Amino acid sequence: CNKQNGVKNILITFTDCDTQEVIGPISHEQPDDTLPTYKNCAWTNTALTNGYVQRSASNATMTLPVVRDLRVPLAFYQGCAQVDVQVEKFDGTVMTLTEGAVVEPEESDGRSVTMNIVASEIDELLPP
Amino acid sequence: CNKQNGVKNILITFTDCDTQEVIGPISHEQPDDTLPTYKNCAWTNTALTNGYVQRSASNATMTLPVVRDLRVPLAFYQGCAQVDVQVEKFDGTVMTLTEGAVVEPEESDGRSVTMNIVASEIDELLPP
Amino acid sequence: CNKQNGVKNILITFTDCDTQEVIGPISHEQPDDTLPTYKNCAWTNTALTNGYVQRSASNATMTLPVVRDLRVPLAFYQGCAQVDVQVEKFDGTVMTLTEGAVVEPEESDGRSVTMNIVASEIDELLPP
Amino acid sequence: LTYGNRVTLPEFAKYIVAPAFHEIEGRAIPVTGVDDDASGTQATKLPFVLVGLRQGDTSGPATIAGNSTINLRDDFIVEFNMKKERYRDRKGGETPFFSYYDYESIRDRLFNSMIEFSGEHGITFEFVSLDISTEGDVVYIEFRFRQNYEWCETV
Amino acid sequence: LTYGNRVTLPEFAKYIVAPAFHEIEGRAIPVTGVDDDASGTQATKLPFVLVGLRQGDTSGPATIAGNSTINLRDDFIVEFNMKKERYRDRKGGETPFFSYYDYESIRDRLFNSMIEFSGEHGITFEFVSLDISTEGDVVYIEFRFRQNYEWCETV
Amino acid sequence: LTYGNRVTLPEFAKYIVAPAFHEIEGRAIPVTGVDDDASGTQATKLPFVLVGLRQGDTSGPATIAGNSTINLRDDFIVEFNMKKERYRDRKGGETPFFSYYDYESIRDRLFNSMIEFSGEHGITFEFVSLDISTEGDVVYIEFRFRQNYEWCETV
Amino acid sequence: LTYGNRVTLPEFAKYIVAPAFHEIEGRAIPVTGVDDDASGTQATKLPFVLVGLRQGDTSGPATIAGNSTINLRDDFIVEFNMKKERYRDRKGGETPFFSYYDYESIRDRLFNSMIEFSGEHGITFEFVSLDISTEGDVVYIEFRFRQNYEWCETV
Amino acid sequence: LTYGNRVTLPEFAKYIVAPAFHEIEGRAIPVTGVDDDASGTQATKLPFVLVGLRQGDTSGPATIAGNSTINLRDDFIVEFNMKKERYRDRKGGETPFFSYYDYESIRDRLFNSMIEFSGEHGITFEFVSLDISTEGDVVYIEFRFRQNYEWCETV
Amino acid sequence: LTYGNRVTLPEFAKYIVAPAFHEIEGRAIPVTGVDDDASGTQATKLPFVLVGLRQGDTSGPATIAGNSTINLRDDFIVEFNMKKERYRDRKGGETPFFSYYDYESIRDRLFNSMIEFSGEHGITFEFVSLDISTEGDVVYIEFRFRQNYEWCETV
Amino acid sequence: MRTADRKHRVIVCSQQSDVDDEGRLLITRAGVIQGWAAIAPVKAIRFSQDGVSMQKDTMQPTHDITMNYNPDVNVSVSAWVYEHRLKSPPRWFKVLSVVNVDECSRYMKIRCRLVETSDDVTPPV
Repeated sequence: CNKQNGVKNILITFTDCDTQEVIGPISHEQPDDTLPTYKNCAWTNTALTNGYVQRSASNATMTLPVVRDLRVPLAFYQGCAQVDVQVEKFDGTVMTLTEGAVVEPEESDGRSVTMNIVASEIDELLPP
Repeated sequence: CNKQNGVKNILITFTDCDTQEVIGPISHEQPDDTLPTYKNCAWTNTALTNGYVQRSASNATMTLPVVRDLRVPLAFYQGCAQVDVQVEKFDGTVMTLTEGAVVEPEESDGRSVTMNIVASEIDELLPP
Repeated sequence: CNKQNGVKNILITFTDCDTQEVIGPISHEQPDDTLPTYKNCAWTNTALTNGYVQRSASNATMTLPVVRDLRVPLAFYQGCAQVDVQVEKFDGTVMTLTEGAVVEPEESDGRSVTMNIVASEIDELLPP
Repeated sequence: LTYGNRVTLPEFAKYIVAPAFHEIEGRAIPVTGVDDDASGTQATKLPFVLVGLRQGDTSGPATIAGNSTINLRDDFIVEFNMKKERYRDRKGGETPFFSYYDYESIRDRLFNSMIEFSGEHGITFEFVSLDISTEGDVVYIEFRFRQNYEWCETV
Repeated sequence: LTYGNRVTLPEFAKYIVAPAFHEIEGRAIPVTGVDDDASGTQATKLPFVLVGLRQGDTSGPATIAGNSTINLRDDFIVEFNMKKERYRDRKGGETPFFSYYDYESIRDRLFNSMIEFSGEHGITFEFVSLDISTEGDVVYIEFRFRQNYEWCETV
Repeated sequence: LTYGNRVTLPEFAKYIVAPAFHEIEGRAIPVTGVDDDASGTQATKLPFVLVGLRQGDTSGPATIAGNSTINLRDDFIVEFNMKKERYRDRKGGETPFFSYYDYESIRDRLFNSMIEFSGEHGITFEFVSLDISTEGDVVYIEFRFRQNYEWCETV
Repeated sequence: LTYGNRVTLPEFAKYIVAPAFHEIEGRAIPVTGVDDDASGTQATKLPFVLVGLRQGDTSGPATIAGNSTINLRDDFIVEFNMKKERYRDRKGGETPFFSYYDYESIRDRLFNSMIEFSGEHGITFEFVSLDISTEGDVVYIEFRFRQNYEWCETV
Repeated sequence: LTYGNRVTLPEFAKYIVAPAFHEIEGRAIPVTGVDDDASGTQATKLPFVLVGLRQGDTSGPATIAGNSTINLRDDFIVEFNMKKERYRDRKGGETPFFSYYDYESIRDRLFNSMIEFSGEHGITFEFVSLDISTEGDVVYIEFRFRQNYEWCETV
Repeated sequence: LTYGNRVTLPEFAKYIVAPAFHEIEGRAIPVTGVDDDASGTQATKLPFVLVGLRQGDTSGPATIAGNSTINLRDDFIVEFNMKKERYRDRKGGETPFFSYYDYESIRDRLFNSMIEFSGEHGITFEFVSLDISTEGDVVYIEFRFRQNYEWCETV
Repeated sequence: MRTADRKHRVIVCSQQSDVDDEGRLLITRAGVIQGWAAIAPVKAIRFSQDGVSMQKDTMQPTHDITMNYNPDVNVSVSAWVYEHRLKSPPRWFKVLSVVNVDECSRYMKIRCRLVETSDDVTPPV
């Protein structure tokens, strides 16, 4: 059956690591049809020879494009505060990311940012 | 309501870095549809392992396309003059930048330049 | 108002650095709609951290495509003799480059060369 | 409702169009083609809304192999028939039949009903175009929607 | 069946449509073109299904060189002629001839039969477009499938 | 005015065309379609300006999902009906009806009014095409503008 | 044969079509255009095959400079005229004129003759499309081939 | 001249076409549309030249926002009406009305006048196409030029 | 000949077609458009060749600025009017008027002449398309050439 | 046309228009001529429950009206014909063109279109 793919709700919580001030959780709106992206396994693998592999430690990452909300300053999206994000698909799946951090900010024009979020671990909910 | 995106006003002030003579602030006109881009927080991050991050010092940047004003020499756009810029979008935001420096000049043709301003910090106003 | 952009006159003066012989100033014709290109500031900049910049010495460069005149040997365009070039736009601007030198010759087929000219400084005339 | 990831016309017309405008007494008629008959589909009193499929098509991969995520796209249209009403201005004044008709309220509240339904069940449609055209004392307001889905076969 | 990696239209009709819907008493007719003669193919008692080649075509490379993997593509269309049946509601009311007709059941059953045939023999078709149009009291539902194969030569 | 990031055609006519050219005595009419009725919209005394929606359209993404930045685009056309006036030289000569007509003044003043309105309210339109055509002694000058906006929903 | 890297239409018709089907008594007629006359090209008894050039075109570089590898592409078509024959089934049964005609055998053995010829001389053709259409008691089976070559001038 | 970066049709016709060919006595007539009337614009004696706007369009960025470098493109055409003159020989010989007419001199000297004007003021046009066509004793030589500029608003 | 890097159609006809095929007694006619008058250009005694400009066009950049390498492209077509001649046996048989006509000899000789002219003067043409069509007992063979050059101005 | 054929009472009206201040426009239709004229149909009529005829082309005339010529009046592009009957609702005709019958300048033939015929139309002032 597999209800039509697509994002339904995106919640974001900003916390400034200077004043310890909190904002959110605020909803946001997708700017286009591209979807926020996920990778959960916190261990990369690397190809050795003859079937083996070097399992090392790594991160959980997330790529999320959203339209800036015109009340939160833009800097909070370019890697100036800790974020707490939560996505909810249409087929029921909701993926949470706590106390993450924006890595490698890319230029934006003021209305749609693409945050490269890195965090320790993301949890998945698997619609029943 | 999200008034239609776009830039409304662009002010630029050149101050020669030798004779300290000042020109401006002068208005300017976008050459095309595209918009200036921004990055405010002066602290880039880097993906460490296992959710951590190395927070280093960096620059607020700005990339801006403008039509050359036929009374200012082209050199002042190519990076032989400190610049102070201000942009204003329709939705009410304003972005100001002080003691900027045209970095990495790009070969341009004499009527349309794309300046890569780098400055210590860019300030916002956030629509009322 | 800003009269329609485009090139109007291109003068080129060849001087062979072996026989000290001179040819020109000869006019030339643009081969296409792309325009000869300019960059005047003889100082590049590089992005340090936190608003600073390393201002070092560099060149003034110019990129100029022209159709070979069927009397001057092609080698004079591939970086084999000192060139004295002069361009004149439609809005009145004229930019002169003296005793420049063709750097990094690229292959050509015999009718339209693209000279990457490097010189110490270019002067601009700024229509009144 | 049948078709957990989709909404067949009748369901569209009775659950999205009906609870909208109350001036059509539930006269949201599902038709085969919007122009299948102009002499029969012009008898229902004014106003009323038709709903009919224009053409069914694909959205990329469409092979029929038991496991290939058969993607489908149904392009249907919603045609409003609204009675134009002239404004009379005692002194011998009137407004001609070619005066502007405010479709904006119509689009707004139809979109609102669609949004509420999407929030209730997780089913979204694509807007493609809006055309209006009049004839005598009737204004035709023609929306063209397009709906993506995947055809889940049955075991 | 002939052509181990393919089907001809008679085989299609007698193997995928005939074992499907039974209210057609095995009236699955293969024709030259589904619009070549409308005066003759409108005589058979309803409901009946026609199958005819729209156009024979390629799917990339087609040079005839004894070894170049001659690729081929057949575009054919399957049209259902079904009888619309109005409903009567003791009180003297009726449903017009232009009312909505549930084709979704038809597409469902046709696709299930096609999937079963593929899973049995490993031959799959591509769905392209679906068009529905009425006339009098008969509804025409035209599926346009497309089938790719490689042309086997004989020494 | 309604719709803080947009304008409706009545507002367009009464705010950008009416405060502009004064020789039309405030005759800026919004219609359904500029060619829906040519027998009625050729009666108003010259000169008069019509404004009507050509087609409602999208500008990229338009899925209706409660949060997807529903983008919209309406194409409308503004037509001037102006009266051509021949010149007479006493010596017994005249200018034909097919002589050149200075529209450039009209485009100039229309665009200045539009720029002023934008600078006042921050709402801008896109110019697409300009067509001029004469008939009898009336010249038709049809500007085709296009306006992008995002559709605000109401909870 | 003339034109070592090519085959002219007479050659095609007499060496590829003729040694194929023996039911056409070598009546493979080379014509200028396939529709140059429908009143004259329908007198030859059934069955028979026409061969005629549709349009000659290029395949990239085509300048005429004595040494530039002048490339050319000749697009011709092959139209079968085959007499349809109904199947009679004593009991008052018959098969209508719109019953399916097996073009597959035709395509197969035509391709086989083409393959044998290509193997014999090293000349290959491109298949482009296949259309069939009937009229009364005749079925038109229309292939459209396309042949690439280089025009070798003569000293 | 008005419009420092442009030339309006009257200025074109009187400064580029007029000082060219002296056989048209300055009869370079600026019209609204080149086909606005064929019964009127065929009375002026032969030869004569018309100049009229075909359609005004954009060249990329066209939004109207006070500072966006509003780019514009005006597509106009220049139609020569030249009287064909047959060559008589004293022996019963003549040249038909379908003999070749030398447009080359016309194009050459028109281009020369345009080049001199461009050098005098810095305004350049684009050539798009050249069509010729005759009728009775008249040859229509039709150039289609296209002119780019930027619309400088006024404070 | 004029225009050192080019040819005009009269020169084309009298230098490339006339020294070629001799059975036309030097009847190479340049016309305005090869279809401007079919009642007059069907009178000359077959076999005659027409040459006429189809459309004048560009080949990239064409802005008129005194130095921009104005590139030009004139697209013209050469049509052979040849008489088809049936063959008679001695047993009362004949060949129909719709039989194949060997144009390949014609294209061969025309291209050889063009190659020789290019090698003599260094001016080359581009071949685009070839179309053959019969009517009565005359076959029309229409070659469509295209020629690029750069427009030399005069001080 | 024999003078007993003119069996209809019409009011030829010229319309003036002025913009309603709230944002609309208003067409005032005032009478200029009233006389006897004879009408004849040249096309069927699709009515709609309210009178308004559903003609699509809006330029094909449906009724032809003949009346007495008058050399000083100039039937414009903006003329209407309000015909009132005794036991039938009034009708609004919109003129589309005029014919000076045989150029004898004795009768005008006005090709007109039926706009509406219902008991709630605005009579001319």
